[PDB]
Amino acid sequence: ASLPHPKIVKKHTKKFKRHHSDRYHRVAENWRKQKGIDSVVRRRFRGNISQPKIGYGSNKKTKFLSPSGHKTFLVANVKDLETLTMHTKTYAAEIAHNISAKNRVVILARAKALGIKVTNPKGRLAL
Amino acid sequence: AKSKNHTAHNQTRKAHRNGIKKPKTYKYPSLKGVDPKFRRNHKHALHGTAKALAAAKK
Amino acid sequence: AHFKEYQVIGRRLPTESVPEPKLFRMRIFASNEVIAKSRYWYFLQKLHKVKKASGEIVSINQINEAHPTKVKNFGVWVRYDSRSGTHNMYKEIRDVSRVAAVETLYQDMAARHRARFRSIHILKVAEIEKTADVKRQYVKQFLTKDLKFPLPHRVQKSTKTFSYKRPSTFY
Amino acid sequence: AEQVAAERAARKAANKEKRAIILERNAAYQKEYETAERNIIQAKRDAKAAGSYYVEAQHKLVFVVRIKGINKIPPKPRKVLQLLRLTRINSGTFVKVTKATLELLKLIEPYVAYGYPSYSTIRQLVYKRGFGKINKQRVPLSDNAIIEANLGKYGILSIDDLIHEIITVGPHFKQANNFLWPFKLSNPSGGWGVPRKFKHFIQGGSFGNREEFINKLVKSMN
Amino acid sequence: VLKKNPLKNKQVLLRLNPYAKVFAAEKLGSKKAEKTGTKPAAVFTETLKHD
Amino acid sequence: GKSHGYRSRTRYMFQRDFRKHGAVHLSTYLKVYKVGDIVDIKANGSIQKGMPHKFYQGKTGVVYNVTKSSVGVIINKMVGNRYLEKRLNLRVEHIKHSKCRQEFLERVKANAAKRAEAKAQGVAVQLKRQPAQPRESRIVSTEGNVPQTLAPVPYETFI
Amino acid sequence: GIDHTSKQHKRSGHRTAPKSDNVYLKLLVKLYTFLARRTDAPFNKVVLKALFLSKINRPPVSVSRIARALKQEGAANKTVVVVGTVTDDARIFEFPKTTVAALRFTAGARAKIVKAGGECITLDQLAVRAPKGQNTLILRGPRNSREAVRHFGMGPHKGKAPRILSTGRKFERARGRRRSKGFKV
RNA sequence: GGGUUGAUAUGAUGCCCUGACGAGUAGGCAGGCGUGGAGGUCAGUGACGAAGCCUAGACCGUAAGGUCGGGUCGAACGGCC
RNA sequence: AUGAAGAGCUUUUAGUGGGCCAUUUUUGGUAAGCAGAACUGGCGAUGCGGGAUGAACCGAACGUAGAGUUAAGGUGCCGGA
Ligand SMILES: [Mg+2]
Ligand SMILES: [Mg+2]
Ligand SMILES: [Mg+2]
Ligand SMILES: [Mg+2]
Ligand SMILES: [Mg+2]
Ligand SMILES: [Mg+2]
Ligand SMILES: [Mg+2]
Ligand SMILES: [Mg+2]
Ligand SMILES: [Mg+2]
Ligand SMILES: [Mg+2]
Ligand SMILES: [Mg+2]
Ligand SMILES: [Mg+2]
Ligand SMILES: [Mg+2]
Ligand SMILES: [Mg+2]
Ligand SMILES: [Mg+2]
Ligand SMILES: [Mg+2]
Ligand SMILES: [Mg+2]
Ligand SMILES: [Mg+2]
Ligand SMILES: [Mg+2]
Ligand SMILES: [Mg+2]
Repeated sequence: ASLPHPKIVKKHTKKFKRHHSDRYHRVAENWRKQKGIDSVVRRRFRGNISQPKIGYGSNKKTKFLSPSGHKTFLVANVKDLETLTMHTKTYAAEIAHNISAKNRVVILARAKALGIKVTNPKGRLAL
Repeated sequence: AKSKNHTAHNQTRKAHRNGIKKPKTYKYPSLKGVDPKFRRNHKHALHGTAKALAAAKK
Repeated sequence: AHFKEYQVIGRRLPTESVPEPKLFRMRIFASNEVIAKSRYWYFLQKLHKVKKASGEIVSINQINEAHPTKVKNFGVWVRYDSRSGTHNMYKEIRDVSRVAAVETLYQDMAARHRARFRSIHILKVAEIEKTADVKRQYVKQFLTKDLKFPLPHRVQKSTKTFSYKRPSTFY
Repeated sequence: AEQVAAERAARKAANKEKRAIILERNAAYQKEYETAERNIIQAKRDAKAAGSYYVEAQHKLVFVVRIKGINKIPPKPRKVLQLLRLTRINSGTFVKVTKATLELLKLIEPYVAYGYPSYSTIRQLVYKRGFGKINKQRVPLSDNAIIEANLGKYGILSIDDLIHEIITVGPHFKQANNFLWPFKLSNPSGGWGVPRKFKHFIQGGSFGNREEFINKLVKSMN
Repeated sequence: VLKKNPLKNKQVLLRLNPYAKVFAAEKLGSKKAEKTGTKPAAVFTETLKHD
Repeated sequence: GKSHGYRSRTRYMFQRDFRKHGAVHLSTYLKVYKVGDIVDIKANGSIQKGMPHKFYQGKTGVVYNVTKSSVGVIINKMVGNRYLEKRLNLRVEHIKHSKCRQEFLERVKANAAKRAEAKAQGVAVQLKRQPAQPRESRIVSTEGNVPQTLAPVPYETFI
Repeated sequence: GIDHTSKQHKRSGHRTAPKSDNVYLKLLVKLYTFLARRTDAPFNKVVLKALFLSKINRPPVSVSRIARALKQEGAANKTVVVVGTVTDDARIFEFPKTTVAALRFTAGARAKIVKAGGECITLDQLAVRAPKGQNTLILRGPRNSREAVRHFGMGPHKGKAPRILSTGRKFERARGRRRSKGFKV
């Protein structure tokens, strides 16, 4: 159902991890640039981690697209969902985390009626 | 504790970054330092010349 | 490289004081015409008041051997700069062409005297047309009647790295 | 305003005339080149017959290639390379031979390889790596309309007339060669021939005047 | 959108040059020369063969 | 101690000449300098009045003023990253006309003459100078000029 | 690599898209960039560039300046264009019947120009009356008349208004300003 | 550096075309991410489970970070200007 | 002659004001990986291939990737040839 798109290319599927997030627990994995005068990572010696830069950017045709080819749009109710009535081949709905189980039923029913794809049609389902 | 006294190292690179431009040349340069005995006459001569052209194409 | 012989003819540039200058000539052993013309001026600067800016080249021509299959005996007169000073040499080379003789001479000088192309000058190469004018025994040795000699201890080169029999040096 | 037939046909007719003109001009240029070669050949022959020597005309055109990278260049060579538009390794430019340019070349000799190009390599360069400076942009030529629009002032209509203004160094060589973007050449496909580049071609290297051996190198690089 | 190289792609070759059609028709890349009966003088040959 | 005075390092520069000491010939004083004239500066050491600083030796400038015994010259002086204009009041013994301007103006009037001469028939003067071109083809004869073969000479001491 | 002759990735150094967030000015820009794109007239480009300018590069233009400009020859029946504001000037006692196009008019300027029989015009009505700049006369105001320019280039022997809050005797009128006290500059 | 307001549809800071370029400490500038609180709005989420916490489970983004699922929990909390 | 990559102009402000190395010129000193100057180029601020190893030497300067060709240096094995 998705709109035709090219092969999706990423150029770096590996998460850029902070230097020594593997060595110290106080050092979190969220990327920080090394600003040190003698940093091997800042100086880009062979054999060190890679630094994020703009050349790794994704093609503007395939940016923000999930592997299904849809752009994700968060919804909390049927009125927010109905904005994607005429955009089913481009945008897929994601029900927000804080939505209740009984309202997820309504959102999923209306999305099935309108032909809208839902990325998480299994949250808070009992059986 | 001695130190380095003087070197002209890097000064040509620095100057030529935005450098050795000629200052510039204008038409009608300054009459500054020119002889006052000449300036005093040039004033009157220019006055008369302006008057003459005015009365000419009046 | 592999050498060639070039006839290079040069001429001080004409003037009103003296047109038609005297058209000097040289034989140059060189791998190409650019090096031939460089060496022409190198030597003509040593002999006469002229340089590439005040002179010109009227013709450069390749000289091929008239008899490339007759086995000649050559004598070569060499000037070479050593590390201490400068020396002269006479060497006898038995070969089939002037260019081959000069190649062999440059190699023998590089080998026995560590002299380089920049250090070597060729004064002249002359075919010894009469035997018994040869004076070097290492050439005179191959000028003997019905000469014949073997090549002992032959080594056959193997395409593989494993041989399944011991080889032989017979010949 | 149907205009899809009448004006289209008029444009096609106007193009037919330009192509006829180009065809006849190119035939003339071929007849000129072949005669210019044959006549100097026969002049050498006749001087040999008469016991004289034929001193061929010194060349009016060289092709210069940058052989050295951009690091560690003194200022005078750096400026001369910028003025010849050789801003990267293996960039090439045609140069008119004059006393004003030979000294430039003597200054930049350890950084370039230059010599005397042939019609074949000039033509191959302009046809494979042929780029024009149109409004400060590097436009592939790919058609004679660009050349007619940007050099039609100077009698030039075709890539062939351009090649002619280059090789038969004409009144408008400056404008043609400036229109031509610096040739962006690859490294030689067979190699440089020597083990070591930064000696003179005479001393076993690669830089300097390799008078007529530059065609081989350039064809390997193009 | 793409630089097609002449010296291959005869179509682009002919787009740039219409003379390329008759160049091949006449085989001007393999033109034969008129034979000549010129012989050098003796001074040239003896100077060349001189020592 | 150090020493940077007005006439420091002028020993050989403000030297007079060999066999040209004494007074100066009268052509220096009979020459005529108008405003706009280009003049080279070469200090005479025998006239201590009106001297230039050693910096302006061998410098060429333009006249901006004329007085009883002196001449006002403008010079361009490199000071760091720029040029500043400098006004000297120099006696004429340290001053001579530059011959470059005379040789340019002769060419000016010659080009004007050529243009007026060849406009009567329209033949495209092409008045611009050009560099020394490459030399054209020619033929060299061996008539009485047979090639003289040469060879490298051996090594001798010559002492 | 490249041996670069110029500085890479350098902005032009010229303003586009005026940084004023005024929507009416943005609309004037939308109109005049279209006209500059399609009319082949230099007037449109001049006006478009002028609409980008800052306040100090858009000085006010006095009606007396406009009167001078119309006292030129062949300029009496012209349309005066001021990319900026027009201010009043009581130092004139007559004003002609011209029409004046400007962004803003002061109340006094508008009243003077109207009382003289003229009309005050906007740059959008100027666009329909004169899309290529027919019979126009662009006036710019004085830029170096500002106070800040007095201090630009302060140094010895320039004569360039030192930066000073309180003026009077004993405020920068001593050593460095008179030979009796050391030196004079 | 240029093209493109034409009516009908969505964004003129938009879309599009063309060419070139891309190292960087100190330092400068720009565009963005995230936190506590304030005004406005989504008649936003929420005891049918908010926030927080854990999760070699998933997705988006060059990254800052954002989103989802599962577990735990119990009362509040977010998106946009 | 060649080239111009836009030319010219102004305002304001940051950091810096310990330097060091190589070729060549040169001063003191027996000399110094010493001290001090001149010109350029570099390190500092710079990773990459090579020099086994190295701030500076050779080569070459860096967005992310693919293919090809090469520089310097190399092709017995370690090691691609
Ligand atoms: Mg950690
Ligand atoms: Mg560091
Ligand atoms: Mg210091
Ligand atoms: Mg190969
Ligand atoms: Mg090599
Ligand atoms: Mg393309
Ligand atoms: Mg003297
Ligand atoms: Mg690059
Ligand atoms: Mg733009
Ligand atoms: Mg920083
Ligand atoms: Mg919860
Ligand atoms: Mg964990
Ligand atoms: Mg409770
Ligand atoms: Mg400062
Ligand atoms: Mg300071
Ligand atoms: Mg530091
Ligand atoms: Mg480096
Ligand atoms: Mg070197
Ligand atoms: Mg590879
Ligand atoms: Mg191997």
